[PDB]
Amino acid sequence: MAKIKNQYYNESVSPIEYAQQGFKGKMRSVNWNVVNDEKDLEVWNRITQNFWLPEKIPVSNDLTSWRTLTPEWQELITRTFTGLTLLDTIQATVGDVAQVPNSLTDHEQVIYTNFAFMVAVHARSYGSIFSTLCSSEQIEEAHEWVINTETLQERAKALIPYYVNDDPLKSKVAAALMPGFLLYGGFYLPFYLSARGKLPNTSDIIRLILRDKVIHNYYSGYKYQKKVAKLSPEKQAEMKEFVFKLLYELIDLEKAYLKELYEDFGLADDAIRFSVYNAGKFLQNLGYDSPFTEEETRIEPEIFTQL
Amino acid sequence: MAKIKNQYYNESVSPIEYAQQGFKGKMRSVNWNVVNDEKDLEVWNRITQNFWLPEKIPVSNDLTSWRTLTPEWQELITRTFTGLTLLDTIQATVGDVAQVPNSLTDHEQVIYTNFAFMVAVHARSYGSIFSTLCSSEQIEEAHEWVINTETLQERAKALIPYYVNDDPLKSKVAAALMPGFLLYGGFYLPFYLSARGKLPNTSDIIRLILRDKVIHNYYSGYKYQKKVAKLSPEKQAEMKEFVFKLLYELIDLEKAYLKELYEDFGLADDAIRFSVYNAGKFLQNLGYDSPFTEEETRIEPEIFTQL
Repeated sequence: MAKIKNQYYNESVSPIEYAQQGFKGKMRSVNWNVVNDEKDLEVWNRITQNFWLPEKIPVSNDLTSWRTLTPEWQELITRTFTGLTLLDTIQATVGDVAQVPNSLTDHEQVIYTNFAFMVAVHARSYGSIFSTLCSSEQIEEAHEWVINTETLQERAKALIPYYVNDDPLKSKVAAALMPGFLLYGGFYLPFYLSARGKLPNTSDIIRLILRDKVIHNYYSGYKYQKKVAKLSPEKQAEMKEFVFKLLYELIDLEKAYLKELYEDFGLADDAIRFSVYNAGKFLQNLGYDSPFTEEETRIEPEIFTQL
Repeated sequence: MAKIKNQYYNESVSPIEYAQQGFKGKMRSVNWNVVNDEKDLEVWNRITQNFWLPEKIPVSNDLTSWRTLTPEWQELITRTFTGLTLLDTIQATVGDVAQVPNSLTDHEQVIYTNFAFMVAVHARSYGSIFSTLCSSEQIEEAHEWVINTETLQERAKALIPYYVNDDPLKSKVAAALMPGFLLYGGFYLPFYLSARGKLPNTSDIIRLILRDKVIHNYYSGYKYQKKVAKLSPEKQAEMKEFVFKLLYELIDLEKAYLKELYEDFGLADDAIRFSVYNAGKFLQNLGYDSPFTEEETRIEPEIFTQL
């Protein structure tokens, strides 16, 4: 009989929904005075207060440390970081922006535009490190190595087709696998170096990148769970099967890449365990149980501390 | 005979191009150490150093000023700003993100993710103003008015179909029309109030929004001109015809809306001239000549100063 508060919201659509429906409906503005899910406001406040730029970190203080490393190890660092910059590039320009039309709330739509911009800043910060420490030849040979190393490329090629959003839940899982899983095999190396007193200022940038990417992974898992809980029991079963199948395939690709990257340095076995440990955390973030054994996820305490 | 510097760039594609080509090619990371167009670096540096959040502005200092306004004028401000928040919402979630795959350079792809995030901040800042000054009833009735006012909706509905990117140059023009043209009929009102000593702290937020949106318009015009200059003379003619046809149609829609919004307050005639003045600047930003007369673009010096 009586009008409810904010009835206009039920008689309108967001602009992206207007487009998805084929251009029908009355469009509403975002309402930041009525937040439908308090978690959206909490995350908005945290990610915007955490804004940073790499020019504030004195990476040049690392030059003495960098010059004590052999050319082989300088090459390893440049290659590893350039491979991470590729993942950043995919997230910023494809994966995170593809989540905007997958949103449950108006406020979530713009939180993912923050995510995409901040992982662009992460890619910029790797550039800033190279500008300070590397020679032009080191930089160019790392970019050549990235495009020509098939084990590296295959990890990226496995995930990009899901961002076409044929299925919004599969897209969201494929997006979260970047900051929630593929990050960690590369971050093993700065954690290893930091524990041995090398490149302390570079490590500060690594920790700022980590602070952002952890929230990106958490928020995607939160929205995944809220949507999956509304599906039928058999659709929930199909989604759980897809997640495990995709993750197992990606672990195989990641193991092959980390072996190629690290084997000559003796770091491959430890980095793979570090990666699989974080695959277990990734599943828990989606509301699933981890199947991995204690032995295959063992981490050195000094790496756990750096984390 | 000899390899050129950065040959890898010519043998690879960005991730969005890999997707556009149907999943073929070797993917390259962004290279922030080799910037192909120096203008991209300049704009990246400016927009990131200009980061701001509305919580830093003491809008509560405007309460005394706000309480001297009649309820009719408080309603006008709330309606006008909520209509601007709708435009912000379209830019953040549809228009600016649609420019990422239209880019000429890798660096441009992530500059547009910054644009989308910052116009989300603009929408947030209008919310922040309402939280401080408005009653809950004022806020709700403005959202109801936005969805139910056809002259307001028609301006948005005219532009959204171009963001599907059937034509990247038409998409880019439709994107730039938001910060480059539709902004100004709404910004007439805070400029009018500020010139009369009302709401000085709100005006500071307006000027921060303006500082961002001006760069958004400029950068889109720069990339429009660089691409159009590579087309055949007859394709350049077709594009110029489209721009003028679309702008003239949008001016008609904007005039109808500003008359409905402002006529009872006596502000409509001045606001329309202010709008058409900026339509002339919009054409110049795309490399075209303005056809508008001095009489139809006349601005009060006090408004020109506020600008």
